[PDB]
Amino acid sequence: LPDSVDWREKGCVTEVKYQGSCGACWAFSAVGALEAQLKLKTGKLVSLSAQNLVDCSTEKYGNKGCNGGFMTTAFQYIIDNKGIDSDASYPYKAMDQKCQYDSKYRAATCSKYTELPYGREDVLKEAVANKGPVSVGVDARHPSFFLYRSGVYYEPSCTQNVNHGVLVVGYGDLNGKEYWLVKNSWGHNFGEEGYIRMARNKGNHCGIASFPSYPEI
Ligand SMILES: *C(=N)c1nc(-c2ccc(OCCCN3CCN(C)CC3)c(C(F)(F)F)c2)cc2c1ncn2C
Repeated sequence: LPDSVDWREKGCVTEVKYQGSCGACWAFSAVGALEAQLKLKTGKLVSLSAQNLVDCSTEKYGNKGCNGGFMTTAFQYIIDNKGIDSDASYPYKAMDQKCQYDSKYRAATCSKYTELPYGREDVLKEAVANKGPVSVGVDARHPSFFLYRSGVYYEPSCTQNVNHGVLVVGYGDLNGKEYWLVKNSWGHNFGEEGYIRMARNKGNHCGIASFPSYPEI
């Protein structure tokens, strides 16, 4: 395995999104992972519709729109639905709405997803290096996460109980402090211009390897 990876250098990561007051983190995390696989498959980097998940990957998928949901069940929706719309055709509104999916605006498909074994940061590393960005849950229920500005994040009261969906788009180290490079959906002013570097190989810190998954086109 490489010591460091950044999928942004590979042209596989779209712009940071702003979820606002709608708890659609899980939606953005899911489309983020599929965006990278879309680029790898087709040559096109295209922001996919988070809103489509919020409106359509709903009760049947155990999801609750702006009050939270699961990346894995979002992927199954895209599989079952035979498509997800582009973000251009179905833009983000930060609210729960009626499903407005239309196949005429399909930007991606999904054929399968893979759920990584619980707490294994080495298995996560291998997936990030070799497959693509990986959707992850983390514990973001601490003020230090909201206050994060720069560097490698480490919260000693962090648990392995995850409650916020994000996207691991790389890993590396800062002067020997190992990190996961995380794309969040709290807009381009959060942390390092949309990103947070989270402690890696620190005993599954904030549950970052608790529930990892990735899709395939
Ligand atoms: C995002 N803005 C947001 N996210 C959540 C939320 C709650 C719980 C979550 O994970 C549940 C544990 C993992 N499960 C995966 C599927 N398995 C079958 C069962 C276990 C997540 C997740 F998936 F990690 F991202 C997110 C709640 C939110 C929320 N905004 C507002 N609320 C209440």
